[PDB]
Amino acid sequence: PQVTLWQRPLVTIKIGGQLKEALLDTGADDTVLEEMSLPGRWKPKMIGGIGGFIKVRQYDQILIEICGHKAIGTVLVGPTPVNIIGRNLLTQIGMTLNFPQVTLWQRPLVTIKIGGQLKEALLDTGADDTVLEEMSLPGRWKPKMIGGIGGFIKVRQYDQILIEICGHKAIGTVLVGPTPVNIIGRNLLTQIGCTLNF
Repeated sequence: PQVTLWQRPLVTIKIGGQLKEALLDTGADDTVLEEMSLPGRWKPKMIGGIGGFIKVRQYDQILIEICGHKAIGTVLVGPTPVNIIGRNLLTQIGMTLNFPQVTLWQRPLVTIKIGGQLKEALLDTGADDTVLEEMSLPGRWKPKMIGGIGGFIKVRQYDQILIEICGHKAIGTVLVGPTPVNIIGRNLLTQIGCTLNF
């Protein structure tokens, strides 16, 4: 299956005898699921995201059937606003990004040129918007609140901003604010023709 990014890349998973929908998220190292009944021993853990950190219960060796393919790995269960399948499981079902082809054994980073500055950013299929750490961008901008794993953040919204992603030009809305990592979301990914394959 090859999926485009005009809509959130949602997939049906079966975990612990239960059926759920989850997001194929190349920007997440870990798999994080909403509170659910899982059998076995676990360990408390803390994970960071936009908005901050959340405490999760970690389970190892959990079998998950993602879109009909089986995979075994670590799954985090916690207060996520969405069920996220991270790179730990994505590599197992052979998922790749194509825009070049990129496997997910390492974070999918690219160099972008924006506002005359060079930065590295993460190709993030789980993000609807593009969010960059604080930087010098010209023009008028509007305050906006975006939520994420740790909660929400106020960002400045700039529209019609030119970005050159891995040598591809794209124009769109760019959010500037307190992100821990520069994220290139679906609003720009669909412009450089990014597809997900598994």
